[PDB]
Amino acid sequence: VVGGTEAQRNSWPSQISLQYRSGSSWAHTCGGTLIRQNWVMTAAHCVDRELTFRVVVGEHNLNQNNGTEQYVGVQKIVVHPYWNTDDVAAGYDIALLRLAQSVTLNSYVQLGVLPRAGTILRNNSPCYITGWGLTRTNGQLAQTLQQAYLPTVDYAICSSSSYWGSTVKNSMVCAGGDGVRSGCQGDSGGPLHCLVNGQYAVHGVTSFVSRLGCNVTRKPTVFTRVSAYISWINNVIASN
Ligand SMILES: [Ca+2]
Repeated sequence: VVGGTEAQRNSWPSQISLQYRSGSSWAHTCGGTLIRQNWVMTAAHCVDRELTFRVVVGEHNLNQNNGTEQYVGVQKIVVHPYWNTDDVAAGYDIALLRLAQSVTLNSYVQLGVLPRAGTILRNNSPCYITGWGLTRTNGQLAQTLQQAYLPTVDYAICSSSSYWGSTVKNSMVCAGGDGVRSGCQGDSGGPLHCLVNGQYAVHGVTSFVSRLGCNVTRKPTVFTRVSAYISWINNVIASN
């Protein structure tokens, strides 16, 4: 997250760290949202590689013991059937991870609230992106969970020539684009928490940013619109 602030330890309990094994250690590569005690929602591009992944819930500082972490392996990876690794702009950047075991819920580990199917946020709706992603374009991962205030940019505006044009689809949510704050590598798969009727709900799954950089003016961070996949999500959980 570029231009963010350190999130309070108990602010976003549904946020998880998706890590892959590298040698005798683990490396954070993406974020995700715990949606069931044994299911995590993340971006499909986060699990394209043939890597061994693990999920960490109750995480805050990637480099120090917080005394709240739970580590669990990934049992099954269900990527959306229409996902195409070489066409992120086409959409369908979403995947569900069935965990090897069900995590314990507490102050630091909670299921993320998902919006009702079809829900679209009004322009400039209040949202926060969270994650351990790079703190600067081509920079390095944050040690502590970061959050950045990223108001939404409606589709009409986001799909205009000055912004993302045809690159953005109706199945996506745009947020930010102020040139200072944004998601960045390592935030992918993580949540976009938006305030609706007094309650924060995970409306987006971090998908992509401009190849020009992370925090680029009029190039808001783009997320898979969660409300467009409610049926898909339920279908997967019900049959897996
Ligand atoms: Ca830790």
